[PDB]
Amino acid sequence: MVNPTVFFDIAVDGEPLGRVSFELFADKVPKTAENFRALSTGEKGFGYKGSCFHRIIPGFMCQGGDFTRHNGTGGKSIYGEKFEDENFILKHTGPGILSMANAGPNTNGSQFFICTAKTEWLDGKHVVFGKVKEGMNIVEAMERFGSRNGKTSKKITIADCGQLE
Ligand SMILES: NC(=O)c1ccc(N)c(N)c1
Repeated sequence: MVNPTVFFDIAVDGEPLGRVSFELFADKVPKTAENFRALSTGEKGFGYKGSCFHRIIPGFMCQGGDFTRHNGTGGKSIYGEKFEDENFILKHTGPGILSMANAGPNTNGSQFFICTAKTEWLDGKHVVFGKVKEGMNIVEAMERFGSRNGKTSKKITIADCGQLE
């Protein structure tokens, strides 16, 4: 019934920062929401714990989820290396939207991004599947460690993650 909620405990060069929680829209995009949920608990034997936000651009997005190559070239889903664009019902409306990164049509894996601005040009190209629930302040603090080209000035990690309730 109820959309699941997941959390990320963020650290900055190993130092705890705070918690970000997300609502996952399992009601509209169940296959995409289930992938992010399972990667957040680690219940398939792999996932987001210990991974980093490798590309942060202030006024745009924070991108993470590459737990196999640590730099934007890797990751895998719970369904195999890649899976299809499930639907484009939800749009990139503003800060806090959670959406899938990709390298072309039907190439979703584990990488994702949190919007820090409206990114409407991505509508119909990236699958939106959730939003920040609590901790947008923590996202804003992360965002300050980014740069124009995306390289971070300190290492931004998911020290822990899982499901709430
Ligand atoms: N830019 C890339 O090479 C890339 C982005 C998203 C993905 N999910 C994968 N697998 C690769």
